[PDB]
Amino acid sequence: GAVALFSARAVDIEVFTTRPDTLFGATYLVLAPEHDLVDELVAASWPAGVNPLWTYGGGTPGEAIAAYRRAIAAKSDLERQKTGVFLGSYAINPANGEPVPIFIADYVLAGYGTGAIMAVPGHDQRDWDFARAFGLPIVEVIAGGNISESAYTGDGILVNSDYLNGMSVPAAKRAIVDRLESAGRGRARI
Ligand SMILES: CCOc1cccc2c1[B@-]1(O[C@@H]3[C@H](O1)[C@@H](COP(=O)([O-])[O-])O[C@H]3n1cnc3c(N)ncnc31)O[C@@H]2CN
Repeated sequence: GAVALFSARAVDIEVFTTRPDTLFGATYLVLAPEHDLVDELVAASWPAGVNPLWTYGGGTPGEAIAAYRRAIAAKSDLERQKTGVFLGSYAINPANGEPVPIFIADYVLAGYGTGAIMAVPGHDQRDWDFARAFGLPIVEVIAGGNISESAYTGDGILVNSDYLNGMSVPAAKRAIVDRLESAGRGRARI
């Protein structure tokens, strides 16, 4: 795997991924609801024209995050075995320099990895399900499947990924970690 940093657009969010090769397909970030950085990253107001599905029916991001934390406490083991809320803020994808929205969602566990993920709906079914429910971008970076039907999780050839294009998944993993290390923004990790 790898750890990588995403800068807040307006603070670094460290993610753990077993698919660093898919970085050019990371279209949003998800933090555990209990993640220490959430309160820091919560915007004062919603952006104009925000998708209502993203707001949990809250008037402000802070109210929505408080309500989400309170609501998920009413879940039992039954429910725990896709919902979430936009923080109103963005991080920068270090591969493409693009802003990506930051969410909390209870599908991300606080005490595992770094407690935060990069979301790649094209290639992780959990992220595909979330993106379909919320109306988030789904981008193909590994050719081999059909992202309109389901996340493609297998080996393939890199597309839409600049200096990774044409590489196999194993080659792209090595190349992107090299790039992250040269930039000081990530590391390979067991
Ligand atoms: C397992 C397939 O993962 C895939 C497959 C395709 C693409 C990806 C990933 B992967 O999601 C992260 C991390 O890598 C992966 C680490 O899981 P393992 O090995 O520790 O069991 O799980 C996800 N993960 C990491 N931390 C957490 C967490 N705290 N809570 C929930 N899921 C997490 O990154 C990309 C975008 N999602």
